[PDB]
Amino acid sequence: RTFARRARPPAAILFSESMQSIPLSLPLSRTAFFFDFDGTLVDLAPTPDAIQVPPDVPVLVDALRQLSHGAVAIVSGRGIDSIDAYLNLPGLPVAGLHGAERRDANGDTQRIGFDDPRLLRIERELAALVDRHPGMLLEIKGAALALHFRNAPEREGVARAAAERLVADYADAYVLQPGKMVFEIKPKGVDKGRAVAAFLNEPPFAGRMPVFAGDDLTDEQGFAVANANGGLSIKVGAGDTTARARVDSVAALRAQLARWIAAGR
Ligand SMILES: [Cl-]
Ligand SMILES: [Mg+2]
Repeated sequence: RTFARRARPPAAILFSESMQSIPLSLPLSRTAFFFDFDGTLVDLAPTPDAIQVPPDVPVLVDALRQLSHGAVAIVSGRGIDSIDAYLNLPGLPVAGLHGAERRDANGDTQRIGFDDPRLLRIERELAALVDRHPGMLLEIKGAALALHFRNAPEREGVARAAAERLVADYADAYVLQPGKMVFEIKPKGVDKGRAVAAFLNEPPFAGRMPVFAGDDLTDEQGFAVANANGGLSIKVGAGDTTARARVDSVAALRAQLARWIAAGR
């Protein structure tokens, strides 16, 4: 009785399942761009509060957003408010906290897990943990927590055991997200891949070829969704990855975006 007629997909480029060379140019108005922030567009710093955002970063993101007609999103482990504090690009789509909060292109923000009483109990146990271990840093991120040990590398084992134990106590609601010198505890059932897939179901992203660039383990789920949709996944820096392309550094990734912009306008 009812049918499912599609319009020819606006994507004009498809990447196969193989390693790929980063293209010289992309049809910016038929491409969707998803970027991690720390370690991807900006260098990783000794602590989250110590990152340095060069002026090139907001200029390049905003030019890509103009030339692509809005199909640019940040998909970060930071909160949306933090991303806003560093880029100050009004109305930029942002998935923050690994997908635990998301602002769409209309400017509507959805959050899960904020004010959850279990997170406050987890936070209290981690606060006692970092009290006993100088050099560890507990970062409280709204609905998520980050247990840092970059300045206490000898405490990676105790950080892992504590975070794994607390997550297991609430395994129905929370999940562990390891990263570079950090263990993050975040609501279950949201991730960077799901956030990308949600963007790709909405204008202006829907139907476009997706690009996802990232540097850490959380970003592998973004690479997975970009690859499943025939797009271009870019790992920044060293490490095993499912990304189809790789660049050496934040500066080298920045240089790729700059070339795509120049080739566009
Ligand atoms: Cl993720
Ligand atoms: Mg990162």
